Amino acid sequence: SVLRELVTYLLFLIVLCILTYGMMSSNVYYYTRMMSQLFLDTPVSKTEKTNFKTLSSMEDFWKFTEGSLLDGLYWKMQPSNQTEADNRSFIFYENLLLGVPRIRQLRVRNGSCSIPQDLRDEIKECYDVYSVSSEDRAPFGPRNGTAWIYTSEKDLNGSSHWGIIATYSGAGYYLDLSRTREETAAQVASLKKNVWLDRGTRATFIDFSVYNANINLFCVVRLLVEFPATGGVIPSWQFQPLKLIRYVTTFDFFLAACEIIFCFFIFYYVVEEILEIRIHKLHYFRSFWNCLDVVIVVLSVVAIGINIYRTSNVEVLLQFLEDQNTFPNFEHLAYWQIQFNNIAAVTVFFVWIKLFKFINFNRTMSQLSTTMSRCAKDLFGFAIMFFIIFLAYAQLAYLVFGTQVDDFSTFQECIFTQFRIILGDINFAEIEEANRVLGPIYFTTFVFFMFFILLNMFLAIINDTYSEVKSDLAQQKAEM
Amino acid sequence: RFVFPEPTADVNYIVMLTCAVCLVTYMVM
Ligand SMILES: *[C@@H]1O[C@H](CO)[C@@H](O)[C@H](O)[C@H]1NC(C)=O
Ligand SMILES: *[C@@H]1O[C@H](CO)[C@@H](O)[C@H](O)[C@H]1NC(C)=O
Ligand SMILES: *[C@@H]1O[C@H](CO)[C@@H](O)[C@H](O)[C@H]1NC(C)=O
Repeated sequence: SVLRELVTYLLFLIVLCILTYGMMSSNVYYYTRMMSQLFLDTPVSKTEKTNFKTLSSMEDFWKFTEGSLLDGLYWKMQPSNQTEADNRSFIFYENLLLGVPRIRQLRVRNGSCSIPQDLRDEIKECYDVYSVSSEDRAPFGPRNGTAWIYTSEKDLNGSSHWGIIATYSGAGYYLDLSRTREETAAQVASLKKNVWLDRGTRATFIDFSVYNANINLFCVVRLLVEFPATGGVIPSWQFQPLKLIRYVTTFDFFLAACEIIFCFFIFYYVVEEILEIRIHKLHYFRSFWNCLDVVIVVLSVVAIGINIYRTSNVEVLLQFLEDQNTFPNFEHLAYWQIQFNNIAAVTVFFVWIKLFKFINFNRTMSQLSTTMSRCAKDLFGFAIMFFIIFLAYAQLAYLVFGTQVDDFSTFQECIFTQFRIILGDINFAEIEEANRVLGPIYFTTFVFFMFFILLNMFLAIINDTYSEVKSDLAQQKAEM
Repeated sequence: RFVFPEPTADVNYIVMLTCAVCLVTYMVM
């Protein structure tokens, strides 16, 4: 009754805002910033100018590993105590290094591709692109330890990654380093001496994590280097600040109570929705305010399920706390945290859109909603044509400039570039030096057509219906 | 004689385009 629902929606808004206030804690951006600056910005060598973000060859990777990586991992021991044996390393005198970092690689098999018979004399070795069906599963080199022997995915407790080029599996040839620099450096030097990264390697992962006992917040660090079949090196990274020891302070108890209240609110909403649908209005879908309700309920249920799943499955931390000289496997937790963050973000976005149902109090706000509702159909009808022409331009750009410009290398990238052109955020250079003909022609025709015709058509469509609605309301008011 | 073959990960655009065209023509017809 326009008041029973308004109050319980403002209460829902308050609960949701409280939930996201503690979820997005302060002094967390600086933590990730410091880690990123330490690892991805330190030059690989004093005489070198390259860092992890600009790796260019397999020889640069070896310089980075036994180099700027060990400097940031194994910090000084701050000697003021007995230092009985192999004292632990605090990365910033505050960040504890949990367990020990792990390195691993994924490679392919020599007899993978099929070179043509025409020139089968000057071509002796070949390795296809990475795939599960074309993976090496045999000992190579000095088949001595675990760095030269395949170990299945189930034995590493790993999972896929979905990198830049392909989706890499969880198996491969791995090695767990040591807790001190003087031993990890020796292990890496031994790996480099007798070649470990051959021409058949396709990917390399380095993983570790930190605690930072000051503010209780774990952080998992993963660095990936991809070696495509065509040569080169592609780096990628992720730093996920996840939390596992929630209930330590009273504010966490408050957040738990807020989560319980949120669950009760969601239960009440789903019960009232099903009660409405069971008897009243068996069609129920021609309002645009009920699809939003079911979307919100579904997203909230998914978020609650994900949260329960990733909160009950925290036995990895318990296993790690038994033996602290082993690699802590905290990748699934980070993946599920990312998924939960995305779901929470979209739900929070849709609630504020739901808020629109109640801003209709005065007459001057009724005509705007009436105009929007009346013009939505025509706006969709013209947006269909707008998107068709936009996609035609995008596919033309992808087929023409998609191999040289690095801004049209993918269909998604073409779409993003064409949206950025509307912003006036384009350089006009790589297009013209890519092709002096059909280069500027495409740009000029796109700008002219899109901007003038379609933007003015949208303006005309909105303006005509707004004027019509205003005139109709004025005539009705003056005639009554 | 069914095999359940090709555990490989690849995409063949010819078949997908042919099927998409054959469905779109029906949808517009
Ligand atoms: C790879 O296979 C080719 C023939 O398929 C052979 O000539 C070459 O010696 C092999 N290389 C290695 C390292 O086994
Ligand atoms: C290979 O294993 C033997 C085992 O006795 C060891 O002595 C040797 O150092 C190992 N070589 C390596 C790891 O390169
Ligand atoms: C993988 O999971 C098993 C099962 O608990 C565990 O014993 C093992 O330490 C984990 N890690 C590796 C590298 O096997």
